[PDB]
This record gives sequence, structure tokens and C-alpha cells, in this order.
Amino acid sequence: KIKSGWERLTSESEYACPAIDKFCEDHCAAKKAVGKCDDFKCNCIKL
Repeated sequence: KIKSGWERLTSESEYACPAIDKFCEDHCAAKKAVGKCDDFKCNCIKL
């Protein structure tokens, strides 16, 4: 636990630049990761 009462992040990166293409997130599904953006390319959440 964190020492503050609440722990809430409130970061727009939760919904800004979504996993819009199935040709990107089907690779993430095979590892049960989530699709992600950077300045030009599709990545998955780290394991």
C-alpha cells in the first residue's frame, strides 16, 4: 500500500490513443497483454 489514503493516478493515457487496429492487438492477445501506442508504432504492455 501507498501511505496516502487514496492511490488514484488520474492519467489520460488510460484512454488517449486506443488499441484501434486488430492487426496490432491480436499479437497482444496471444500473450494476454494489452495493445499500446508510441509516437508512430503499436506495442504491447510489458510482462
